Amino acid sequence: TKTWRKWHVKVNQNEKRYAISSAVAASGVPSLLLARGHRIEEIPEVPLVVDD
Amino acid sequence: GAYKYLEELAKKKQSDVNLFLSRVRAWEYRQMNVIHRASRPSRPDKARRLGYKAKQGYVIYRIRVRRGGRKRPVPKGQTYGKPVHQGVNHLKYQRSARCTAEERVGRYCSNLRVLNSYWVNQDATYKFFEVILVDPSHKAIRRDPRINWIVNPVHKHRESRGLTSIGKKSRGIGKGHRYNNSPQHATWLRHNTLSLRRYR
Amino acid sequence: KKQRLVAEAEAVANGKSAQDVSKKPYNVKYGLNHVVALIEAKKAKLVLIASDVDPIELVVFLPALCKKMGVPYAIVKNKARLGTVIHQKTAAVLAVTEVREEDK
Amino acid sequence: AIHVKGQLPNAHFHKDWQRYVKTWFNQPGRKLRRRQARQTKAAKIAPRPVEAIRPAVKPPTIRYNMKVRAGRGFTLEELKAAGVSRRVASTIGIPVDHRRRNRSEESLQRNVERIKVYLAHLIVFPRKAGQPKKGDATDVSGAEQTDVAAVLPITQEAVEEAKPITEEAKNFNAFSTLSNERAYARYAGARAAFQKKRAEEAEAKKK
Amino acid sequence: APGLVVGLNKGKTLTKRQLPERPSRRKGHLSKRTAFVRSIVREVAGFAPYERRVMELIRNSQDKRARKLAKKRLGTLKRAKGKIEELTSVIQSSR
RNA sequence: GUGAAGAGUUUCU
RNA sequence: UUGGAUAUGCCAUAUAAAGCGCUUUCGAAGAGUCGAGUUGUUUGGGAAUGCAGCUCUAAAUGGGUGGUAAAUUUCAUCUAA
RNA sequence: UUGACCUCAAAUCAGGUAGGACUACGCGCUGAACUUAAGCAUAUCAAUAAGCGCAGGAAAAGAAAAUAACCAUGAUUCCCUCAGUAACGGCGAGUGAAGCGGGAAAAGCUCAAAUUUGAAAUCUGGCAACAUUUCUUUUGUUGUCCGAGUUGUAAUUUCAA
Ligand SMILES: [Mg+2]
Ligand SMILES: [Mg+2]
Ligand SMILES: [Mg+2]
Ligand SMILES: [Mg+2]
Ligand SMILES: [Mg+2]
Ligand SMILES: [Mg+2]
Ligand SMILES: [Mg+2]
Ligand SMILES: [Mg+2]
Ligand SMILES: [Mg+2]
Ligand SMILES: [Mg+2]
Ligand SMILES: [Mg+2]
Repeated sequence: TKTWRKWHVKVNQNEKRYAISSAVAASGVPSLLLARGHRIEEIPEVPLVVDD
Repeated sequence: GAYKYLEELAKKKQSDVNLFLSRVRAWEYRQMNVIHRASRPSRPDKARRLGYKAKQGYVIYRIRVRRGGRKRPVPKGQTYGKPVHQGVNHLKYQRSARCTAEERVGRYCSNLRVLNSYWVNQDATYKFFEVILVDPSHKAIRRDPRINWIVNPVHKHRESRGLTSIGKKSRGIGKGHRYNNSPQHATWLRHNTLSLRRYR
Repeated sequence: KKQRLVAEAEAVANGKSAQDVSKKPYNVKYGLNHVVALIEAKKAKLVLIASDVDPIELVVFLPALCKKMGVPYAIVKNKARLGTVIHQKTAAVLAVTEVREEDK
Repeated sequence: AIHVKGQLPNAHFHKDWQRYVKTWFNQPGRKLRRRQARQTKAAKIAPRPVEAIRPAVKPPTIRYNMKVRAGRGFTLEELKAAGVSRRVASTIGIPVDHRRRNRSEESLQRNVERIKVYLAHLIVFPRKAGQPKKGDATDVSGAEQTDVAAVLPITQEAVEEAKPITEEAKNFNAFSTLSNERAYARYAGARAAFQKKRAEEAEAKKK
Repeated sequence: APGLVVGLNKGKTLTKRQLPERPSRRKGHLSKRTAFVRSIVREVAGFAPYERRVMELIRNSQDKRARKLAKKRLGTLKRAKGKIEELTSVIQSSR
């Protein structure tokens, strides 16, 4: 094994931003939160926003 | 003053005066040791312009160096390789004979620092040089801001690393397109190092 | 020189400058570069060139330079004898620029 | 052996290249080191600007002479015309380039204006605190480390948005002018050598 | 100076101005003191043997032979022509 | 390097 | 630990050294080195890129560079040893 | 006869200094062949391995005898780019830089060549005193004398002048 194996992977900036946008949009969907294992059965609202 | 006259007269190496003086001095030099101390510069104007000063701590040494090429020192002309490397006779050392003069005087005066050197004479067998040396332990040198730099340990045996005037010439140190091979090994390293970035 | 300087110092406190208490010096000029300049400027009345300057090129041009400038010159024995005049071990050359009226 | 589609291979890997492989695993470390050095330097020279003011110069060659960029230092003529001695220039952060010269008034005036703007925004502290002298300032209280690029940016050259089309422009023949001008330069030497033969070999006619 | 990129006086037209004197470009000028020193040195030192040979060919009106010898001795023709002119002035200086 | 003869301003024995 | 502050409170550094400013006449500038040939080596450097040996050996607006050898004439740029 | 000067010696003379080691990185010298060319000699491997000299915390390089050919640039180094390009090459196998542009960092200078000549203005050493300290371990100051130095130590200048 050599150190100059490729360790890091480049993603296009726009695809990275697409991915984060999708991830934030998914956080607004109660079914996806429950599917991903979050115990959110009792929270009042999704998205959940608290005071400053 | 006299220095301008000495500079102009030193350019006339074919004149009757300089031819005669060269003959007698070359004979005198051949009578003493290969390396010997000079009481004073034989060329005071040349010595000053190369950094010499007439104060304690500056030393002049004279040395003669055999002229001609470098015969390959292999046993019976036998090189054990390809024909491109079978040459023995018409080969040349990459360092000047002046550089060798500095090297040998520097070993002879291992407490001193080689400052510079200049040609003084030649016959068919030898070239004669005078090597200017400085004592880094002498107080007159250590308190002098114009020569102080040479006390610092980075200047140890600068002649052995090609750092004198003739050493940098033999290394091909220069500016611009004619010296692209530059410091050779460092330049070679820059061109033969594969640069593998974190592409992320 | 030390005696002259204490005189100039004493006279520089209540009187005028060092010029008021010291006179113009009359002495032989020495130093090869200095004497060469004097010859080129036609201020040397007489130039005495030592006969045994070991790297001879230091003075080999001096008779031609003196002849060209019309300054009298002589080649004399013993750089060592010339040096004794000026309180040094040796002197390659000496020059007379000015001499007092009694020695003209 | 070669039998596949594509470019004939060219790979320069016949030396011991693995001996001199340079990796970049220290790239974020170097970036952090360099930023920390800048922060250390800024706090040390404060309130002086971290960057010295630089002249604006035109890059050489036809590929870049339409642009403007920072140069090394101000010329001796530029410093002279802005009333700054060359020995004083360095003491107040104005670099001196003894090599560059002003071949045109435009380069000179542009950089003289940069120096004048620098001097007008410059607060020189007195050498002895509380004893202001000539060329110094008496309101040093509001002194802070500021960017020179915030005050004196390098500005690219602007344009004429629109202008009338004159009858001279309408009669101009751009392509023919380019062809003629190239031909005139091309055969200047033959014309000059011809002129010698036109007026010299005729001299024998006199006698 | 048409302001084009082709032709004799091509290029953008700006306000031309006089560049200041660069003292480094004074090199090669003959100072009066240096000329005096060289005349003295030429008196003390003589002429090099090839210089005497070239002057002899000049004195015998062998102008091509002098040029061939001076170029052969000094390398280039440009240095030869300068040397032959200098030695010609010497010859006429003695006349 | 320094000197002497000889050869149809020179360098050869 | 005068690095910064009123760096106070005070040492007493501080009497003669720099800045621009008109006019002149000036303005020394590195040699067995540069350069030339040739041999070897080296370079991507091609009628020689650098280095080195040997032969020849400079100049004073001279000299170097301007990537095709040469002669001449210009121009630009630099200012070696 | 002595003395001066020059040149050259000697001393367990007074005081210093060099060598050896570490070699990852650095500056040089010297220097292969295996190998690739489907053989092989030029070429390549490689201005590499081995051999030798010499340094530092970095080294080397460095304030243009540099670029360019522009509206010009402006010490050095390093990165990206130029570019697997111009070019070299049994023009085969193979090899292969540079100017511009962007960026990191930026900093500039010292001599030799000058008559101080109404003043060698310069320097080392010894001795003494007085200070000083990472330190009784360090580092200087003054006086005096002797040496060095005019075959030139200082001072104004270094071409940008
Ligand atoms: Mg250096
Ligand atoms: Mg120079
Ligand atoms: Mg070799
Ligand atoms: Mg094979
Ligand atoms: Mg095979
Ligand atoms: Mg085989
Ligand atoms: Mg090795
Ligand atoms: Mg160490
Ligand atoms: Mg260094
Ligand atoms: Mg310079
Ligand atoms: Mg190669």
